[PDB]
Amino acid sequence: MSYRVSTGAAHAAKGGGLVSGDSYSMMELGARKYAAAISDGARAHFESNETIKLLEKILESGIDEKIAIKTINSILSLRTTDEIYSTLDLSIIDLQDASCKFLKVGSTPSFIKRGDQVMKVQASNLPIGIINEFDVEVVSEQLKAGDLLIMMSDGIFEGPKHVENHDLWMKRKMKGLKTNDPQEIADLLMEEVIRTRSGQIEDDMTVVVVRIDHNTPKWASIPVPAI
Amino acid sequence: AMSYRVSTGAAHAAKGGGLVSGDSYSMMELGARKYAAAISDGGARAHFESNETIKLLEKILESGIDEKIAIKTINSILSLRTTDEIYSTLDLSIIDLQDASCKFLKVGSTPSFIKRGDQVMKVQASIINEFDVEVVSEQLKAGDLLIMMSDGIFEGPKHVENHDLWMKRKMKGLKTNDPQEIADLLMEEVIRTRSGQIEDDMTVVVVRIDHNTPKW
Amino acid sequence: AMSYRVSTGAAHAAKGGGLVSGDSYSMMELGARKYAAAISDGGARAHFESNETIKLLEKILESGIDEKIAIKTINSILSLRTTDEIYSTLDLSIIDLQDASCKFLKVGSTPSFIKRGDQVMKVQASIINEFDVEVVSEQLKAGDLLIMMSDGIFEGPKHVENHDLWMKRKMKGLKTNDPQEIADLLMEEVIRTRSGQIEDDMTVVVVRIDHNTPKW
Amino acid sequence: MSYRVSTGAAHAAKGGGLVSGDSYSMMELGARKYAAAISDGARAHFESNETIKLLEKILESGIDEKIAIKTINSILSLRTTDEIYSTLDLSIIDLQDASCKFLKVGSTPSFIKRGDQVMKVQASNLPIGIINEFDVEVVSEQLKAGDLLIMMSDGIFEGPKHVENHDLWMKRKMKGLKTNDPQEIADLLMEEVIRTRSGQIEDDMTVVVVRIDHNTPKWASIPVPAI
Ligand SMILES: OC[C@H]1O[C@@H](O)[C@H](O)[C@H](O)[C@H]1O
Ligand SMILES: OC[C@H]1O[C@@H](O)[C@H](O)[C@H](O)[C@H]1O
Ligand SMILES: [Mn+2]
Ligand SMILES: [Mn+2]
Ligand SMILES: [Mn+2]
Ligand SMILES: [Mn+2]
Repeated sequence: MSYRVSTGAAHAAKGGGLVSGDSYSMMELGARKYAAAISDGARAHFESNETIKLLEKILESGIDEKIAIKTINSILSLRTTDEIYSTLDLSIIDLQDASCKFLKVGSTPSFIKRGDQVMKVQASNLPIGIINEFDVEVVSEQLKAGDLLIMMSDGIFEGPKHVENHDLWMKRKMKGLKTNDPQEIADLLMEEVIRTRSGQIEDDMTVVVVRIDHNTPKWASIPVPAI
Repeated sequence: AMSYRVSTGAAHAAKGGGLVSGDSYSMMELGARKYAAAISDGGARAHFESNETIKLLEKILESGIDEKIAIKTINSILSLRTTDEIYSTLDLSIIDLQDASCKFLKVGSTPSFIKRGDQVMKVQASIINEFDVEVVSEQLKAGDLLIMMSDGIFEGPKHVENHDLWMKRKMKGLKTNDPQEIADLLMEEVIRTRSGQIEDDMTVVVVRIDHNTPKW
Repeated sequence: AMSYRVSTGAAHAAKGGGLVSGDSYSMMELGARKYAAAISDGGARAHFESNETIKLLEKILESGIDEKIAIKTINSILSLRTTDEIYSTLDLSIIDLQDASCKFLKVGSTPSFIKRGDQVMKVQASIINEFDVEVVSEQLKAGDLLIMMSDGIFEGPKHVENHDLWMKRKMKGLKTNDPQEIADLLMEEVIRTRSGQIEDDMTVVVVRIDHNTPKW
Repeated sequence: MSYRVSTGAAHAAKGGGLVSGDSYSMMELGARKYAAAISDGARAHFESNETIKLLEKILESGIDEKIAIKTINSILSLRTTDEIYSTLDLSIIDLQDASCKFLKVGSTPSFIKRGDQVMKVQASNLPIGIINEFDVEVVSEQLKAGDLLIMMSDGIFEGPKHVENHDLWMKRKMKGLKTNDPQEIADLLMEEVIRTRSGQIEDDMTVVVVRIDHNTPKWASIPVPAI
């Protein structure tokens, strides 16, 4: 079955704010590895791929998204015959301002529950007029305190044995959620389709869910002395 | 100016159920800066990884050698660091999600703590050690609670002669299992001992282990 | 105190002769510091590689995109460097040993030169460019001679208004094909124009291409 | 057939010596890639593996070689099932003082021609009393101006169809060398065994050869002014 971990953290800068000589990070290799690090003294403890780093750079600098798609596609071609033959689904949240960046690569789409308005993650203009070898999508939303972001592989977005518009099927099981708990939602959705064929599943299944919070904890309020 | 925080969960099954899976998933978080999550239908190549240096330190960890040889060699690596490294202190916890073993690397760090039920043990082990490296492994159990910190937190409390003790007492006092709450409480406690004054940067990270096993 | 220098050669054939080979070999040299050579009977994993940063710059090179997009992005990468990088100038030449194509990355560097027979061409190409990045490719030919340098060499000559010209003239004058001799001669020339005075650190690197094809 | 490259370099430090803000390096992926870099401003342009880095650290710090062998062996086990299943033959020359370090891993031995004294690279005491899974050897010689160092894969150290002590066979073709040229020697040795079965070879063949030089070039003599 494999262990899950649940985690939390808290941080505060000397004098009551600005920047800190403390850094911290963590990462999970789904079902295999969890790591956490703390440091006191330029370096991040963890990073992406190598190809993901690259596609990230681009995702950043000015670049008109139509160009970037082209460009990502070109780097994607550099992959060792062959690893890019799969689907890459990547959301990257900036924790300062809640801005999200999506990077899809031949992948099922993903959804944001907000209140209950469940908009789907689609890029405003699907650019025509180029070669998109790897069926590469790229998107920005602006996330808000409370949003539930859900992500899955084909093995679950399609699972629904009664096929036919899985889009509006998902938003259905999504709008009908008592809970607000990432791990529950995940564990639910998993069930809410396995049922659809009893046990034994066709494909591989994974879903991840992420909730954005902006709570200010009591300790954040405690004032620090004047100069 | 509060940073956004993120809470996350995931679920996963193989074909038939299931030797392995060509599905794979990862997430990582740079504290207060960045969160990323990734799914791949292949999966092979891990989405995220330790930076360089670390990646070597991890190899030495996985390799069961004598503490003494580990420490020598870890010292070699960290000696060859750049002005900005520096190499500060490092506190690294790596947990095997299959058996819940855990390796611990501390490079001049403060200690950390595990809260098994009502006990609170502290993570330490037993010549030259240029950067003050300590390597430890432990077997964790469901419901265990791992607490790491900077010295800002662990050395924060005013007029206290035994930080180990102060910390164990506070942790025995927790009436909660939620690692985010625990992280906030401890932060609250330490601050209130100075009177809002934050002598140093303060970081606490809390990890709970779960072998919960769901309907499906 | 003279550094040791190394001269090297290698030969290689496959099974039957031969689609590919599970043999593999590599060498690398850190100038004046270190030489390493490696053989593997497998071979898969390359013994040596570009450091991080570079490895990305190389990906962007291999990827045929618009100079303008390359340059933007290369600038992004090198902007995120550490105090000590810094990121100085970089002059990178990567040659495909299969077709002899060559990519060239110059990050604020001085130019470099190819001597085809009696000609001496110079390696350059044609808004914002934060670190002054230039990307170029060229097809090389047997007997070509590639010359890279720091500014210490290329800007070394006293009271000279056209370093391009000075350099082409010296290179047309070489009565030798040996890249070590060429490297020493040019170094000699530049020094003698100051009178032993070395205003700056001086580096010259010379690469000759060979499609020689031996008895076997 | 693939191109070879031949290369040379020259360097000198400001003021007439000490250290320099210039660095340079190069590397060759045999038959596939050559790279050269120059910089002006901690970073080396090129590096080893990741596992090789590690085995290098050890090879350095004090460690009694018997321990190191053990230790290398342990890291070697960490390899992805499976890449270490092959043979690793690594010589690492320090250019300041000509000291060599060998690291063999289930690999044919290597030789140094010196004048004509052709000693073979063997470690003074083959340590017994442990598990050497990967048949791992480790050696230091002190190299001198003029030494020819030769390295090959099985495909050529064994090639000799008339088998039976290939050790003393190699030193035979080695002592009988008019030339002093790395690439000739290589290209010779290759031939000097292919002949032994006409064309078509059993295995894969590679040999590399390295000559150590300490020439002081004229320019090194030209004096720089007093202070
Ligand atoms: O319990 C939630 C946490 O899981 C961890 O594996 C992730 O890295 C993330 O930083 C958190 O969201
Ligand atoms: O021509 C000899 C040179 O070959 C290059 O591929 C190597 O990197 C080495 O630095 C030199 O020995
Ligand atoms: Mn699938
Ligand atoms: Mn501190
Ligand atoms: Mn200079
Ligand atoms: Mn072989």
